[PDB]
Amino acid sequence: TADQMVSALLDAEPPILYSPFSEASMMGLLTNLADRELVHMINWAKRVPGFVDLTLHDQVHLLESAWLEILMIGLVWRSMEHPGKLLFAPNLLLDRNQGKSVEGMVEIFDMLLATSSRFRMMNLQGEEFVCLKSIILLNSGVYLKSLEEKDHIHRVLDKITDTLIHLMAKAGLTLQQQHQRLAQLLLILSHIRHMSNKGMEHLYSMVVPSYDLLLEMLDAH
Amino acid sequence: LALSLTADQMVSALLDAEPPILYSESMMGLLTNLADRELVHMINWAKRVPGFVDLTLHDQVHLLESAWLEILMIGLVWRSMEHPGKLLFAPNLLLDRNQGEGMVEIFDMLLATSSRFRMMNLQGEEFVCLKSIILLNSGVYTFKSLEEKDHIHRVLDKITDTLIHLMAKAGLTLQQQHQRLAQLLLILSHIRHMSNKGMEHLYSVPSYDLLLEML
Ligand SMILES: O=C(c1ccccc1)N1[C@H](c2ccc(OCCN3CCCCC3)cc2)c2ccc(O)cc2CC12CC2
Ligand SMILES: O=C(c1ccccc1)N1[C@H](c2ccc(OCCN3CCCCC3)cc2)c2ccc(O)cc2CC12CC2
Repeated sequence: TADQMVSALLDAEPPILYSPFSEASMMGLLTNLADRELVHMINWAKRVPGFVDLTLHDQVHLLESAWLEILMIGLVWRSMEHPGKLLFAPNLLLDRNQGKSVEGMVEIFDMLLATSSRFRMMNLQGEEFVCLKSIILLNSGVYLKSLEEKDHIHRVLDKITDTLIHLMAKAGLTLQQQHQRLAQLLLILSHIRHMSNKGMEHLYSMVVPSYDLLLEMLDAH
Repeated sequence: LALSLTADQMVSALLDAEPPILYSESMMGLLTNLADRELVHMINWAKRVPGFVDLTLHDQVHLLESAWLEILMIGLVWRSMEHPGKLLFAPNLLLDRNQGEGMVEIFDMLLATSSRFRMMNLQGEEFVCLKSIILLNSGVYTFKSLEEKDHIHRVLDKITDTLIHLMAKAGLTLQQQHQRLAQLLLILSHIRHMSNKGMEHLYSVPSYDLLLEML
C-alpha cells in the first residue's frame, strides 16, 4: 500500500556523503563525490519496489538514462533550505560565483538554484521527494519481454501516483489541491530532465558510466 | 481575468485555437521550410491560450523560445498517432524510420511517443491541454517577475482542473483520474528530452526579435 511504499522508499534512501579550498580542484572534488554517490545509487535503485523485477539489462538502461537526474534532484533537495547555495556535500557548499570558473557551469548552476527555490516555494516534503526520485528512475528510460517490462514499470508508476495522492490526502489537502500539487510536482521533472541534458552536454565538453560498468554494479553475486 | 473560465470554457477556447495543418512545399529543406511556416501559426495559437497575452511581451517571447520545438514535436506526434511506424509531418510528407546522422535516434523517440499516445487513447481535448502546459511550463523556471510566475502557475492549475474535469466526464474513477493525469504529464518530460536532443541534432533557433515581431 501507499504507506508501505513510502516506508520502503524512506528506508532505501542513500546516505549524505562528504567531499584552503582550491577552485582548480573543484571539478576533481565534484567528480570523486559523484563516483561515490553512484555506488549508493545502485543500492538505492535495487530497493525501489518493482525495479529488480525487471531484467538486468533494462535495469541498466533505466539507470543509464536517470543517473544524472537522480544526482541532481538529490543535490537540489540537499540544497532546498540554503537559498542561493548548492550543498554538494555538508563540507562543500558553493555559490554561483564559484561556478564561474568552468565554462557553461553557471548556467546549469542557476537552473539547479531555480529548482531548489521552486521546492522551497512548494514546501516539498521528504515523503514526496523520495516518490519523485523513484519516478525519475522508472520513467526517464521507459520511452514481448519489453511489452511485459514496460507494462510493469507503468503499473509501478501508477502505484507511486496513488502514493503521492495519499500523502496529499493525509496532509488535509482538498481533492482539487491534490490534483494541482501532483501536477505541479510532475511538471518539475520536465525541468530536471532539461538540466540533466544540459549537464550531459557539459560533461562531454571536457564521463558517463558505461553499460558494462553499470551492469557490474547491478549484477551482484 | 482569464482565470475565470470554466473547465468546459477552457476546453472550447483551446479547441478553437488549434492551428491549421500545413503542407510541404532535399528531405531536410522541406522539414526546415515546414517548421518555419508552422512557427507563425504557433504564435497565433499561443495568443489564444487563456492567460498567455496577460503576460508581458518579454515573458511571452521567453516562453515561446523554450517551448517552440516541443510544441512542434507534440503536434507531429499527435498527427502521426494514427500511422504506426511513420511520422506524418504533413499530409503530403509521410516518412518512415528508414528515411531517417543522428536523425533515426530522434525519429525513433517520436515514433515511441506517438505509439504511447495510441495505446493511451489520447483525446483531442486532452492533447490541446497538454500543448498549453508545454507553452506555459517549459520556460517558467528559467526567467513583477514573481507576479508573472504566479500567474503562469495559476493558469497551469486551471488546465490541471480542466484535464481532471475531462477525465471525470469520461467516467474515469478518481484513482484512474490521478493515474491518467500523472501518465500524461510524465510524457511531457520525454518530449522535453526529444526537444533537447533535437536541438543538439539541429545544431550539428528563432531569435527574440523574430518572435517579438510575429507577436
Ligand atoms: O559539478 C557538477 C556541476 C554543477 C553545476 C553546474 C555544472 C556541473 N555536478 C557534479 C557531477 C560531477 C561529475 C559527474 O560525472 C562524473 C563522471 N562519471 C564518471 C564515472 C561514472 C559516473 C561519473 C556527475 C555529476 C555533481 C556531484 C555530486 C552530486 O550529488 C551532484 C552533482 C551535479 C552535477 C551535474 C550537475
Ligand atoms: O525534421 C525534423 C526531425 C524529425 C525526426 C528526426 C530528426 C529531425 N523536425 C522538423 C524540424 C525541422 C527544423 C527545425 O528547425 C528549423 C530552424 N528554424 C527553426 C525555427 C525558426 C528558424 C530556425 C525544427 C523542427 C519538424 C518540422 C515540422 C514539425 O511539425 C515537426 C518537426 C520535428 C523535428 C524536430 C523533430
